[PDB]
Amino acid sequence: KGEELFTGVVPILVELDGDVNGHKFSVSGEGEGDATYGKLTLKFISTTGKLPVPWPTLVTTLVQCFARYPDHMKRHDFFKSAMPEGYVQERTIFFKDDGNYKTRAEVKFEGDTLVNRIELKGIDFKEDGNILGHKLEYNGWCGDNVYITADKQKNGIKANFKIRHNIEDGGVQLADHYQQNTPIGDGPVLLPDNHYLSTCSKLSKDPNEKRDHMVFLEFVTAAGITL
Repeated sequence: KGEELFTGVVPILVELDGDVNGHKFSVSGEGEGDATYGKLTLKFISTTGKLPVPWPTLVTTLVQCFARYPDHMKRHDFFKSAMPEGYVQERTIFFKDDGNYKTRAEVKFEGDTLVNRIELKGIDFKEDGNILGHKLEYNGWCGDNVYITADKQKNGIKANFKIRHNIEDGGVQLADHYQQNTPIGDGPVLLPDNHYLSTCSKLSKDPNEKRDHMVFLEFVTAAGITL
């Protein structure tokens, strides 16, 4: 049972190779996840200089297998059921009146470490916009809930949710997320009934870190199934 792999605290490593408007960047992340509490503590750094995009826009791209599914919902945890072989998480993130991210990630166990290896490609972004212009507040947020649906054709799931990035001088930058997860292995996975993940994140800085970075705390919990 892939859920048995998450009983305690599990170390995490994240790798992101990015390309926004032809400008490349790389982020390395590490930390740990505690699925019993749906808690994630992660630190991310840029290894290629100041990022061309704001950190909050990469939060969702940079491990839903660490969501806490209550006992009455554990039948619907596709993410852990696909472990240790893992799953492929793909997204298209449409930033309103701006460009879009297209991400492909592999979330799997490499030893005793849960690894998230990401390729990201962004196009059609505006220099005088909120993303390339770095006009987004540096702060976490809650929601919108990650609404998950079963995709029996792909033996996986799909998810849809909107992100509302606070704009520094008032306003919000909408980011429409469309998601699809498919297992890497051939083992039987859990296809869930409709439900959602509730997410609240906290972004902060390390006073001793000199590279462009993001200290990240997150709680993710599953809900939406009655009784």
